[PDB]
Amino acid sequence: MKKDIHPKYEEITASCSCGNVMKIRSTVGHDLNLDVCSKCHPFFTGKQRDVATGGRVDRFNKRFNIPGSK
Amino acid sequence: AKLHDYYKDEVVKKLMTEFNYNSVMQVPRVEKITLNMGVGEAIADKKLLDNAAADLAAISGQKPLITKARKSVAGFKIRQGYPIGCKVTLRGERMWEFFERLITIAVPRIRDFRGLSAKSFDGRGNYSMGVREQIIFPEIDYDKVDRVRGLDITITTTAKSDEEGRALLAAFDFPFRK
RNA sequence: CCUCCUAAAGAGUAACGGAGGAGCACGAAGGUUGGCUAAUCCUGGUCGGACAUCAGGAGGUUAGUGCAAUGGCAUAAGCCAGCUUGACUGCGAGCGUGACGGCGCGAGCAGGUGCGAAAGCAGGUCAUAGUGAUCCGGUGGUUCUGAAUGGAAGGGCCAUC
RNA sequence: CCGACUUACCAACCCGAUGCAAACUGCGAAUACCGGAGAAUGUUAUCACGGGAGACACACGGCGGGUGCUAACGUCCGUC
RNA sequence: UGCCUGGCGGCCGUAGCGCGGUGGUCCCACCUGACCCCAUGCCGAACUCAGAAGUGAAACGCCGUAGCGCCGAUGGUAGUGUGGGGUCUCCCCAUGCGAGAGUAGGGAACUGCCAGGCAU
RNA sequence: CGCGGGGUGGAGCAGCCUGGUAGCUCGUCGGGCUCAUAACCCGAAGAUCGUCGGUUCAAAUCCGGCCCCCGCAACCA
RNA sequence: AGGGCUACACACGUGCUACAAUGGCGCAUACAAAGAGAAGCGACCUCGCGAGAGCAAGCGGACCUCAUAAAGUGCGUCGUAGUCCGGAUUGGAGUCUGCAACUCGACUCCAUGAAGUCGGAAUCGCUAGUAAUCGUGGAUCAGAAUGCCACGGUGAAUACGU
Repeated sequence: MKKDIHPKYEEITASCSCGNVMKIRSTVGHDLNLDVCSKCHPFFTGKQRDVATGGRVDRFNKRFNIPGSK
Repeated sequence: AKLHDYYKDEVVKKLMTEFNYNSVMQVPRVEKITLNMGVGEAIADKKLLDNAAADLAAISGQKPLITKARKSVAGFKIRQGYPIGCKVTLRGERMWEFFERLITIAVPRIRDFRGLSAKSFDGRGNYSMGVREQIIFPEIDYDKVDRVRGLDITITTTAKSDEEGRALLAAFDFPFRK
């Protein structure tokens, strides 16, 4: 026990647990044997439409001509 | 050391009984975790040596023993007695405390690496985890001039064989790579 | 000048016989105390090939050894860290040794020193290589002489170029 | 492109056998060599230091071996 | 006297190695804790310190074992002093010396010292 | 000997006493000129100023020594 | 059908944007011409940082709309510092046109942010509404202009001499 190197080692008390008791581990798939996608969720929202426009409250049944608005 | 308290209190009896062993140091007992880290030589001005020092620094607060190129022969070349890899044979009870994150939920770091298999530890129960990416202590900054990849972690074992090896490393918990 | 053999189991041995090297390096690469053990291949591996590092195993000295070769070694002689400067002066029992010049080796004595609790050790480097007779001149020391006397030169003696 | 179901195909480590060595040894005589104790014989041979040297140009021959063509009334050494 | 551990030995591969089996307060290891001496080119793993329980497992004694290593007869055999011959750097013959390897076979060790436990 | 003097981008030359800046020419590699080629012109590239060390905002330069050359030195019983 | 036409190392011709303090930065503020538009251009409306989004008048063109000219001016502002220029690049989010934006689009936006500090030798255009500069509009066009064509602001130096 040489008393003169090694300055920290333990001071948080090693809290990690799930996501929630300081930092993360999550699921039983906590072996993380792949990279980072950086591109999935929420754009892929669980659904396959990649940003249709601003919300209407009409949303009619069929077809249109945009520059006539009839 | 709570991983090693877990082993004292819970795992030693689990393992003893299930494998039918007759004496406490006949039973499995996890020994002396050690590391390496191999640098791409030290560089002409010993800068990849500095890079050994901060990466060690990441998971041991010490200094390196610092291993030397004893023979130097083929293509990395020269000097045949200059510093190379970064070994720590860690402290005891404290090293087992380190073992509380030191290859348990070391997982948010991991991206895969060539070790940690419940088939390709050696035919002597000795194994080497080359981790790549540093564990994280929680203090300020994350500009370390980083050396991106480091740290073969060579766990040593009261183990001579295949059966004591997978007693450890697998179902002692933490799990091996799935 | 050094190492092997010829060289015939003491050893000296000859040839434009056979085969290699030296003409220093040394302020620690010396001393002492304290500690420590290789080559090599394999099993696994962050990138290096398992063939730069790591752990384990097998191996058991085949490595190391400043510089050829031969002998050597694990008390290491080798590898390392402290303190340290016995790389000591005066001598030297007895000897191997060479025609001689001369070379080598050495317990102890006496002094003064360093390490070591200490017994103990060390008068260089693990050994054999790393050199040059006398003359003359040169600098330094000397309680030696210093031609009538006193001093001086000069010369002697000792240290060294 | 990894790797292996897949050996059909190669030569290393290894294994068994076999041979060789001036500069190879995990082995080793004969003899020669040193010193010691005793017997015998030996006109003390020997051994010290003094006077006087000649000598240092040796060859064939047996025995051992370098060179040579296991040539030379060769050559060089050892032994006799 | 006996059995057993340990220190110090004698002798120093017939003594070693592998292989297989056995033993724990008598002692010995591992062994836990390192506060304090002291110590790690970093590391209480080592060195060092404080020490029970655990445990004979690993180590180490012990016991069995020839696979191995090893020793190893007897005979013959090469070589050789000397002496004699044929001739060639080649042997025979005289008489002395006489190997190395292999064979039969031996072989997992005998032995002094003080201490400690146990048997008595 | 002692003295003096030299030690420049591949190559050959500039800067030198108070110093200030690595210049020039060939050779390079691309451009320009002319309808095209030739040469001509041009841009860029290409250095520790032989070495170490002392100073100022300034050392290529001035100073010692190192390391390296060269001229003279009628010097070594 | 999918790639390719569009690669990229490099050299060359053209246009772009700037290197600033006449300037760049903010607000406020003024006056253009010429055009194009039915399966098109498309206000006002309400959302949206923005592009746009959606609702829908209107237009059939000196009527509506694309469409608010902009530089210039007026005041504040920066103070020569590769910046408060320039903003290419590059990450992420976003709008959009359309079978389909990945090779290979256009556009918004947020963050970050390089070279460029007037440019060898050489070299081109220019005499008057011209040069210089600011912006506008359209044809090709599903979408997709830095270019082409035309439009108008502000508006010059000078040619002594052959």
